[PDB]
Amino acid sequence: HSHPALTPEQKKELSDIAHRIVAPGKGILAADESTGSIAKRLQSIGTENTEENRRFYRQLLLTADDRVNPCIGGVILFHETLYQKADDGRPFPQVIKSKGGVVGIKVDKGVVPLAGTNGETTTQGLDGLSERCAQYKKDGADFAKWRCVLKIGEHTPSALAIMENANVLARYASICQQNGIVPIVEPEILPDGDHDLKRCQYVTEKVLAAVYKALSDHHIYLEGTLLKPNMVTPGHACTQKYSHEEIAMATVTALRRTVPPAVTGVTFLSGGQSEEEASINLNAINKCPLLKPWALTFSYGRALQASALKAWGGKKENLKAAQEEYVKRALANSLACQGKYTP
Amino acid sequence: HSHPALTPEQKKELSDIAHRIVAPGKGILAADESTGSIAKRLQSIGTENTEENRRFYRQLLLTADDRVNPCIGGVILFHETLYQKADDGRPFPQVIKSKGGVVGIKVDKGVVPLAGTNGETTTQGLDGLSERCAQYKKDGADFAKWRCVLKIGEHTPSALAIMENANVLARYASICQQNGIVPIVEPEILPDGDHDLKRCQYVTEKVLAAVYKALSDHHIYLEGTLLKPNMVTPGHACTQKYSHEEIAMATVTALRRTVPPAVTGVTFLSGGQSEEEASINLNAINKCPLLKPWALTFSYGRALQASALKAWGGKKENLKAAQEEYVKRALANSLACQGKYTP
Amino acid sequence: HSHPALTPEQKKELSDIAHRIVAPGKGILAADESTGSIAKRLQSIGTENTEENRRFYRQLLLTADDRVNPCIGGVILFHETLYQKADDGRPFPQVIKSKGGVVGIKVDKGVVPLAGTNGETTTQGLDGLSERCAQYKKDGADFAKWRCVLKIGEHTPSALAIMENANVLARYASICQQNGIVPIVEPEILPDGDHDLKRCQYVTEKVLAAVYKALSDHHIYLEGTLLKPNMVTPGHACTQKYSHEEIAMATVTALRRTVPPAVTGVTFLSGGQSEEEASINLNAINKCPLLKPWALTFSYGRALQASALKAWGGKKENLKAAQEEYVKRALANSLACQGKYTP
Amino acid sequence: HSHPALTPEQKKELSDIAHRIVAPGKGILAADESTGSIAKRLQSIGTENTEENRRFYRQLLLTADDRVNPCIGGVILFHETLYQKADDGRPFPQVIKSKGGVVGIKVDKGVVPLAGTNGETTTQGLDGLSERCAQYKKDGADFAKWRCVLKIGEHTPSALAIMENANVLARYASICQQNGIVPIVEPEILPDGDHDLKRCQYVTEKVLAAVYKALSDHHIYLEGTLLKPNMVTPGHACTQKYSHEEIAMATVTALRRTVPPAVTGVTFLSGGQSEEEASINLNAINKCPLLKPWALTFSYGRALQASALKAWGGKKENLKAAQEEYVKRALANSLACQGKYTP
Repeated sequence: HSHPALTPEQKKELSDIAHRIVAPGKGILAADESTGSIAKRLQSIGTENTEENRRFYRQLLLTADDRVNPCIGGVILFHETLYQKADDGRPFPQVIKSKGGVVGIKVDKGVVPLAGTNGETTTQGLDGLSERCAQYKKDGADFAKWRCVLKIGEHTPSALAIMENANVLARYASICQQNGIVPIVEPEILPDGDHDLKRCQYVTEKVLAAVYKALSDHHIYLEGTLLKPNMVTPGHACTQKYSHEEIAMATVTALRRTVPPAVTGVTFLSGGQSEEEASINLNAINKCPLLKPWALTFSYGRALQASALKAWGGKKENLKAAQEEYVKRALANSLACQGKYTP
Repeated sequence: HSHPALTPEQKKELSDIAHRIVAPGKGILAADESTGSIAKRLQSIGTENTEENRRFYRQLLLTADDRVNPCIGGVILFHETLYQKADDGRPFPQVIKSKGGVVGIKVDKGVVPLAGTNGETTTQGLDGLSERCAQYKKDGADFAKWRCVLKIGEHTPSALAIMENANVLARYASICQQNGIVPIVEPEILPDGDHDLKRCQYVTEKVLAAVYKALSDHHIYLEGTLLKPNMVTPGHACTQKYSHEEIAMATVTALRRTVPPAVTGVTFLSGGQSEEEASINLNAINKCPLLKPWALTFSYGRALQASALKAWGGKKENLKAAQEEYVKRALANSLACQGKYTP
Repeated sequence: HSHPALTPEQKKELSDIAHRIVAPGKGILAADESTGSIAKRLQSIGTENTEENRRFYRQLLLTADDRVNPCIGGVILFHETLYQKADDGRPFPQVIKSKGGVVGIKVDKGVVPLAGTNGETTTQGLDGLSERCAQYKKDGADFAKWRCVLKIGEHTPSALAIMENANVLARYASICQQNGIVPIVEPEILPDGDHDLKRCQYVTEKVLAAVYKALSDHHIYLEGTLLKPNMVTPGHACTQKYSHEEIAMATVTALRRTVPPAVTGVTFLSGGQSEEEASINLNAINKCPLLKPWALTFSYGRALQASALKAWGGKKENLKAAQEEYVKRALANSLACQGKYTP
Repeated sequence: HSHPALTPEQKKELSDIAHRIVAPGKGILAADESTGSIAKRLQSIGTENTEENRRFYRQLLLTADDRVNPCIGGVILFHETLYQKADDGRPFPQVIKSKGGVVGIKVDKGVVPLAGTNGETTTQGLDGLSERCAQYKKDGADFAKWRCVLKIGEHTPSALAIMENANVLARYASICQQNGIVPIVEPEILPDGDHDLKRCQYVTEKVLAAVYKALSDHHIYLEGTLLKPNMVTPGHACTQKYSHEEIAMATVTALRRTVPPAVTGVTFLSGGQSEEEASINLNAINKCPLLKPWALTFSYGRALQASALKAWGGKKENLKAAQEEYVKRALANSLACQGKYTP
């Protein structure tokens, strides 16, 4: 029959955390880059990838001035970032909490190939995820991140890949909720290929419907979850041009057709678009005339950090400049989340 | 890839019809009853079941005065009711349109047993449903009704029954949308047994999630659809008492966890509760503090007609009295749909 | 829990009927053709489509001499053929029984389009199928036929089409078994397009796996069922040539990977191949070195009747010639079923 | 379309390994027990759990004399057992190969609870399973074992648990096949509770159908796989007694209804029955009159080692006695697999 996966106290805690993450005007700073993932970004400058360099970069992202507090409602950290400290000795999770943000952790262990599929992948990281999530909860992490990677090809995504990603996302959500951690479901669809806006919307609707069916099957408390979907955008190789209003219409339409309103908020990911373009698209999404029952916030990795990294240059002299650039971009993204971003 | 089941013109027509059906202050009069279904209702009086008696009863329901016009946005008719005329020779669909309502038709052909299940049933009526729906469209019917029956038992509803009902509802929706008719999805859950409010909510969430996954799988345009679910209520044999606020909270929570906001409106069914109780529960649902992205209207079969039938008594002398009783119940249910019903 | 869809007596009756249909050396004469389906076949000669002409053609198919008795274990009839009589007044089902065959009936009501799919169709005929199957059982029909049509395209068959066809086949099987009629599951895959043998085998495996999963979900007694799949063959537009041994290997491999051994027998359909080619492919399938736990018989519509129709010519003078031609083809197909067809 | 998960060479290698494991007269010695799993077994004697004690026990199991060679076709080892050596310095995998057996490894990382289920669990171990399987392949392990635990309760197994276990087993099979390792699928159903033989058969059929549907969905090469299902037996608390013939008939019927013949062999697990009872049930299964297209061998953990452990007593003096007892039990189980075990 009905066996409660979560007690009312657990549901209340998850709902409170989720609402804190996507409170109005607040979004998510995705600093969840591995040693090899941030290695490419640090190589764009020429600065070597070291523990100290990573620590100082994440301190720069997290120790920004006070005006970034009401704009960032959550920060996703890597495993090593959760255990680093700022210059004054304050741990990074404590730095995030002191600014009013919610500490997040990337719990997925990367994508692995799916046999019999056209390059499709599924995400691993479910081994010992209960103990890992409990430890993260004791270490200050109140929500988790799980990136399930999907792409659009001539025969992709297949039924197997969509069902696999939905199932793994549902299992990760179940484990995180059992451990008191709000799961952020990311059924990311890669904007690779020449697919247009209509096909991206169709694939996003199919993927989100399967994801939420899997969440229902796994008894996931949707009020204690957040969604991190790709913005419904044309492929990078698509020649046809779409305005920001069309992209916003397609994204909001795809969300309204599949995402139940119980989801606390939808935190969009950049997905390879420029900082200004991502902010403008988020603003258009929040300005869409369609009724939006969820908090349409931002969970941006590159759209919040690209110009901050460029300004920093790997040297301590541009610390303040990179702080200022990240702060201004976070303010822009918060305005987009509130729907009044006017560049 | 993405093959459009409906052209943008078809989608616009379906959305317009659906929004007309569940426009604010407007609900659905479920006047659909088979010859044997209305036979029991007319036997509660002692009046024989004839074609003329059925015609006069449906004329009494459909020829109400001007105060019903802003309260009834749709009328579900039986097959024979769609082809009857009023006293002045006006066809019943034309009578409905002249009052600003939307003509509906019951297209399902009843429930049939599912083998290997504990008395569970699936609904038939998909044979030639395209031709039937096209004929109904030419005959004035703009939306269709499909009652899928589910119950709650010690091992019921099973996976087979839920999946079957969701699949048949999705096929019905696909056919109706292809024929220009708005499909009203009714995954009705019988309030039979001693199950409590929590189990009813759990079963409703499972059923609605499966139903909407099936709708997504069948490429159903959810903006051109309406939902007719059971109110989340305790079983008739349940000893524990729940207030109207608790029932409303459970129903709205079950809807928000499964139903996507793209659905134009949720038109509740009476499901064996009294007229006053159904109106009060609808008012409480529309007064629920949770955000409700859909038009929570009424699609009541007996909750709009029980007192009208009792007042009519099968004789022409109480025509005005029964019409007035039905009108007052329609006004009460419209007030509940707008959330300001104060008995 | 476990609710028995069929009592042990019902299971025994279904198993007995199924084993009688696919007894060693015996196959199925698929004489089922609608008024318009056989109209094209009779137009290939120049003979008008009338009730008497159809009756005489089916009498010619059914009243063949004695040596066709151990070669035909079942005859699939149309609805009107089940109620016609031979020249001596014996009903066609009684003529079939007197020859040791098992009377079959086509219960599906044709295919209907699936919206949102690339020309994919699903089969209807579930409305009142219980009453129809019971009436067929009282009229002598011991098994039923249900043709679910699938094709192979660049994006076809889709998940929706495969799941729909499997679900409808499972429902038809459940109804037939409840009515004491052995259901012949036909998830036919059209040999249309340029797809090769490998892709046909892959699609056949996917379709059969989904079909048998649906049968399990619907509690279908597989011992009381027969399978009527397409021979795994390259598309008609495929330029690459495959030998009969390769086709047989692919077909047997596809059957062994998806069909459970509980299925009484696999009765192949012609699927648009010539009479001699169909017989040779069946012989190669039965000569495949792989272990085959089922009775690999034939259920041939045109592969048993093409030469009989050509010899008949629509005139009564070639009655004996068409009898002899159909008999020789049935003997060849029985030898192929036994694995000793040597042209 | 059809993307080959395995090349023909990979398929041939997997088929060869699987056929070697379940060659006629050969079964599987399930010697894989964790440090805590074998701790309980060694505590039944009174011998402390140490690395040396575990090594000597597994050497006693693996260094049996020549009469075990034609009876044991595979040995499943724990992670630490794969890297231990015999007294003469020969590694345990090399000892197994020198006896003609096939080296196996337990790759699952135990079961974890499923939220919202009545104590149901799913199995973990998919993290880095590709690298682990590749390393095992280089270390001599040619097949892998994955124990998915299911139980029978008043509402158990649920749809979520069955689907989860089938999905995880399919992913494990995909990874193992991609790494050249034959996956042994074990959807074990616990014989706990008062459920009878009929309900165990029903649950086994449902579980196996879902498992093989998941295997088809994950493009699993079934010829390169083996099945390790529970014997269909009444629950340990079941008061009704069933003969060995009834248990064998139920098990073979459940296998024939779900398992496709492409599976190389079905290697039964003891599942808490005594050594003699397990051997007799295996013999009855192989003597079942129903046609069995697979090699019905044994994969017994306790049914091959209980008396060996009892005779060993933890001291080196009874090395020969315990070896002889294990050898005689292996001969008995091989005779049962061949169908001529006569106690």
